[PDB]
Amino acid sequence: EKSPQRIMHIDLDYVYDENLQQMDRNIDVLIQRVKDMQISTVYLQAFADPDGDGLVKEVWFPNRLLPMKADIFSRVAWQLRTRSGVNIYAWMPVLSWDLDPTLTRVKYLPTGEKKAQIHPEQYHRLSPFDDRVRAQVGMLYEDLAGHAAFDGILFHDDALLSDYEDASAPAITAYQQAGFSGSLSEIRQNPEQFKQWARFKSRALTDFTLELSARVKAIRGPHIKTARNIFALPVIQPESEAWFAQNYADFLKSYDWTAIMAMPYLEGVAEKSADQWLIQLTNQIKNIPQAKDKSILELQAQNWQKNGQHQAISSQQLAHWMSLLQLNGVKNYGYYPDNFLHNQPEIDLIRPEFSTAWY
Ligand SMILES: CC(=O)N[C@@H]1[C@@H](O)[C@H](O)[C@@H](CO)O[C@H]1O
Ligand SMILES: CC(=O)N[C@@H]1[C@@H](O)[C@H](O)[C@@H](CO)O[C@H]1O
Ligand SMILES: CC(=O)N[C@@H]1[C@@H](O)[C@H](O)[C@@H](CO)O[C@H]1O
Ligand SMILES: CC(=O)N[C@@H]1[C@@H](O)[C@H](O)[C@@H](CO)O[C@H]1O
Repeated sequence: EKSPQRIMHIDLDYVYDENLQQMDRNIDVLIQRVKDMQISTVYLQAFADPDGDGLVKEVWFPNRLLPMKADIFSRVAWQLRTRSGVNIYAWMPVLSWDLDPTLTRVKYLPTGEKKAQIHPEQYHRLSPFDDRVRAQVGMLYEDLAGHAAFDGILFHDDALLSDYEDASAPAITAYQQAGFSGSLSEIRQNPEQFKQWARFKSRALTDFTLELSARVKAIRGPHIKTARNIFALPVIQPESEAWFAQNYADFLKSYDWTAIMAMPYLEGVAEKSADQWLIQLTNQIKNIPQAKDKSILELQAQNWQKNGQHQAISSQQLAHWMSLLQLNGVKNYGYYPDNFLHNQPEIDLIRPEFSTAWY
């Protein structure tokens, strides 16, 4: 993969239309847009997400376990790879799949409550400590690998656990067999075990993704690249691994690419403070030898609302941030999401700061 990496992170929900002729024209416009952008890589959504409700119910490829909304991942992928000049990473949830109800869900232990529960503001994750979950998610990745050709896998940011998770019964068994003492409440407040417990969960998530990678590689071959989205806080505030179960050094060792969600508004940073936040992030990265060479900084192109009506970030603002990254010595970056239907971000404003081939 030739340097630098410039990544468009693309949902196919926009492309989908019940009218097949319209969907055809949509795909054509998308392929041309990516070609015109002249960048290196597309992270391409393989799952449907029409409602943004943190749970995958349908996918864009034929498979054994979930409804196929439309057979379009493979179709878009091969055209992007041959007409638009990009590598394609299949973007897949790690855990948040609407599978058999008897499969174990991740739960958290609420303060003051005895029974573990599912938090409504979190991804609706299956538990990585349930071996049948591992098998069935494995089957989904195998079905993707068998039907479509691509260059890499992007593991979704839903591979995370808080310091009150996973409280499910199979997770409890896993902790017990690993030597952890007492209840989840006791472990997480034990000075001598809570850091080890955090690391155990981080390793469990990573090991699960590496199992999935191995299964895809068994089908498509060894050259398949891996990437995983990491939240910004585990990078800039490493103690936060306690409530993310993500470790930046672990990512850098385990994956070809660590896709950092360099998204200040997502993190609640004020508009007037966002640039400084990004500078501090890049400083932290540059202080770890060679980290920047295996990291992609992923900027946000929408400002997401709990309300649900997301708001676009101006093309000028996105270009400004891209310029900021370059000026601070960061050459690998991209953005999420892209909206071909409205030329948002505006290709003519973004290319000068995004395409190495510009002017
Ligand atoms: C935070 C996040 O993932 N937001 C995405 C949004 O950018 C995208 O346009 C929409 C359509 O797929 O789905 C949402 O989930
Ligand atoms: C509110 C809802 O139905 N689902 C949300 C989803 O929108 C969000 O992307 C995810 C991660 O915060 O958490 C889920 O619980
Ligand atoms: C069958 C099932 O899992 N139902 C849960 C529900 O009990 C919970 O209140 C809600 C919180 O988001 O998430 C649902 O998935
Ligand atoms: C507020 C803060 O800075 N960090 C908290 C952490 O102390 C807490 O244990 C965790 C609970 O899931 O939520 C984080 O946001």
